[PDB]
Amino acid sequence: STQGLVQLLANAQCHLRTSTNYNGVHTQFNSALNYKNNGTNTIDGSEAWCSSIVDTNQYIVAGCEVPRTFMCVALQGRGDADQWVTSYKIRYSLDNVSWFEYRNGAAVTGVTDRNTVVNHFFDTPIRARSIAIHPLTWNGHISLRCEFYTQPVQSSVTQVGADIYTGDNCALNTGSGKREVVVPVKFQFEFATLPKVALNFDQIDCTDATNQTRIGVQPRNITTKGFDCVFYTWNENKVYSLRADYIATALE
Amino acid sequence: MSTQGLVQLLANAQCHLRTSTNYNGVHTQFNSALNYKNNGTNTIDGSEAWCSSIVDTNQYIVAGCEVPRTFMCVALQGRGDADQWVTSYKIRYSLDNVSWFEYRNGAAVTGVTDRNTVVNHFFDTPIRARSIAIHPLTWNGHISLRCEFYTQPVQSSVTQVGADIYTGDNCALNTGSGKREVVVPVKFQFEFATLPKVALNFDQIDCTDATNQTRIGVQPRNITTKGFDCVFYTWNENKVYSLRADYIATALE
Amino acid sequence: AMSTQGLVQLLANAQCHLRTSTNYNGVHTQFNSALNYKNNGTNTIDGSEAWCSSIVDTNQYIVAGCEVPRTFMCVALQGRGDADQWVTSYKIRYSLDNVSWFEYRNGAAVTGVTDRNTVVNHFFDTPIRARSIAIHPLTWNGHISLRCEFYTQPVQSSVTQVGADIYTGDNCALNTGSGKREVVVPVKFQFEFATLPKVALNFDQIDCTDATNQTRIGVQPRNITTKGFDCVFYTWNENKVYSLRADYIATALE
Ligand SMILES: CC(=O)N[C@H]1[C@H](O[C@@H]2[C@@H](O)[C@H](O)O[C@H](CO)[C@@H]2O)O[C@H](CO)[C@H](O)[C@@H]1O
Ligand SMILES: CC(=O)N[C@H]1[C@H](O[C@@H]2[C@@H](O)[C@H](O)O[C@H](CO)[C@@H]2O)O[C@H](CO)[C@H](O)[C@@H]1O
Ligand SMILES: CC(=O)N[C@H]1[C@H](O[C@@H]2[C@@H](O)[C@H](O)O[C@H](CO)[C@@H]2O)O[C@H](CO)[C@H](O)[C@@H]1O
Ligand SMILES: [Ca+2]
Ligand SMILES: [Ca+2]
Ligand SMILES: [Ca+2]
Repeated sequence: STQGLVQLLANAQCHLRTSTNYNGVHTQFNSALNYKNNGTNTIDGSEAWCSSIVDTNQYIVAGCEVPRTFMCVALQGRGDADQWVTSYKIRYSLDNVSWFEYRNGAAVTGVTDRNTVVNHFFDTPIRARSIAIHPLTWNGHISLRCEFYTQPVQSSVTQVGADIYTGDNCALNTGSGKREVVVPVKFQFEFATLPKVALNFDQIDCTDATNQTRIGVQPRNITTKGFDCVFYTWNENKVYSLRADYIATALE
Repeated sequence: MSTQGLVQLLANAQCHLRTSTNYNGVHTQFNSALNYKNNGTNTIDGSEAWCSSIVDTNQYIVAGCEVPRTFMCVALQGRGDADQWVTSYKIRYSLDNVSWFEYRNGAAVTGVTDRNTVVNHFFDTPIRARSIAIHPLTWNGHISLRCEFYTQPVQSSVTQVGADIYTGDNCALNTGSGKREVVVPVKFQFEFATLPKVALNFDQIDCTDATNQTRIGVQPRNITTKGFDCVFYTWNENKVYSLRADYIATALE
Repeated sequence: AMSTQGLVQLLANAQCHLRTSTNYNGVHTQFNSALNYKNNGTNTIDGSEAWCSSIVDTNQYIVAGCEVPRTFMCVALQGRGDADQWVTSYKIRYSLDNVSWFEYRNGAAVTGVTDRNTVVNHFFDTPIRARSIAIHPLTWNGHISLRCEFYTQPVQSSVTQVGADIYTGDNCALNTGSGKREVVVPVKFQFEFATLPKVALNFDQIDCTDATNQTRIGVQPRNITTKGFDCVFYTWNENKVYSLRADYIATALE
């Protein structure tokens, strides 16, 4: 059901803040879906995050700095004792300034035992940075393991460079046939992966040839460090000058 | 009111928190958020503060963000359940996480004078940083605190560049009269999470004037999260042999 | 320090979330995992100078997760500061998309440490591009206890805004007169950038008259600030320009 989605807590993709922790071995360190610990030693605590205050004001918040599309939240009870959360509300924030509630704060169905996971796919996927589970009803104690499942994210880095220029009365302004003027370009910083480059006109100064305009600009020899900006014309056209801006973007 | 419109980093779980030392497993940074309160009827859940284990002028709590922020303010508060608080501190920060810097060249910032009354420090100039640290310099009783950092809201963009969308040589714009269009569907390499805006501009032009007039255009139509229709066009009596464009599509948040 | 100079120390800079398989107890957790972490040697209650697992088997791990992709150059391993416990070999696993995971060297063991405090660096055969990375201890002395660091290339963060269809209007002022002539259209970005952007501003629609067979048209930003810029459309000489349209791309760094 969750194929192709990111398991946020399993991949350590969020910070976890809780309202309260029962003690130092019942914390959010123990909150991942299917977390299991040493069943022969009591000292490592609970197979769950468990609160210290038992009321309807507790919560665990997962925060991402990069916005995510949340598809599903999975809840699970406590692995080593009969404590589990039977319903909960979801709150979330995209800008980390205003918070909203899923279903206007209505309860979502939780679990009924220690280990059987209950997935909730949100009615509409939720676009958010931070998301919180607020237990509303429970068996025994407020104790849970959980996961959030998000669409995979993509990360880009873009560099813009302005005003790459042929010069006045450039080599395109004499001769005939295919002709080019090459201007090397160095990016401000080196990209981590090979960028794609858009390179488009902002200033055109050219002569038609039997009423035809023929002008072009294209990158060549694109690397992580820069590229060659190739201005060109062809046929009998005489082009005094061309200027272009570029946009270079690398992914992941 | 003073921090209205700003992001409360710790409250929003926007940073990782590393400490120099923790008194024990119930005095950790899990207890550090401003106004954190716990079970006052049970001792086992520990302090209403992060408390260090070593008491000297070398302790700290570091908040780390991967996405750069403009830090407006840091708020300090004492320990909720005992008379322990930090009376002055210094601030260090890093933008690139290689070089670190000291706010006010390491000079002291005024802290708090009681358990619960928050003292906000707005930085003399806002600090652009990824990571930021509070280094207690003086204290009452023990090095124990709750805190918050307040940043401007961040925006996140994702950009895709696509090169060389082309009409073809001697395209349909090279015949006829009036408004004429050649449509080239474009599919982005990946689907955006939200609707992008698209810039789509010329990189090669091969066209004939009409009574000395040049008339050429290119424009996206039907932009979705998956792609768009690249519409090349001319109008009036102009004949256009070919046009080429590159696009830049960016989605926010 | 010299061998990793100029690289980002992830844990030291609090750049990652840390998830462990198990923690011995609440004072043996990943809070104690940073390279060279040292604690109160006079008081036992603050625990170990290491993350120490609760289960001692080949299924333990510590995961470092970053939301922004990094180029991982090196992993440093260190033993426990306060007891004779350390990890003698381990495997490295990682993921870029946080869906599919991969094993470094097809899961072969990487050499760990031989004592409490002497750090052993492993520079990856090829730098690893990833979001999340995990240390899986394979062999150990005494217990599974470690301090560690990951070193990455510095990251750059950009924010980009695209705005479409900035227009002179039909039959604009460039369509009369002689000499250098400009039509200025102020542009406000949808949001204010945190730092000064660079701006690409390029044509998407051209409606102009040649002059003695010459085309002379231009567009350029002026007075770029964090909030916006003036879009300056222009011609010169005897050219008459009915209209010009442009799209912009503005990007701010760090
Ligand atoms: C390669 C090239 O020049 N193609 C252009 C085409 O040019 C042709 C010449 O190749 C041909 O020899 O003579 C023609 C007139 O007799 C014309 O110059 O011109 C096309 C527009 O009609 C188009 O501009 C091609 O770029
Ligand atoms: C709709 C159109 O083609 N507008 C262009 C305008 O074209 C005009 C025609 O509308 C009119 O019928 O006849 C005129 C010549 O008498 C001319 O063709 O021309 C403008 C430039 O002068 C501009 O190019 C408009 O785009
Ligand atoms: C300043 C200018 O308009 N430069 C363009 C140049 O214009 C020259 C004039 O400088 C000169 O005074 O007169 C010439 C005609 O007799 C011509 O207009 O023309 C260049 C192309 O040949 C280019 O367009 C310059 O931008
Ligand atoms: Ca420009
Ligand atoms: Ca191109
Ligand atoms: Ca456009």
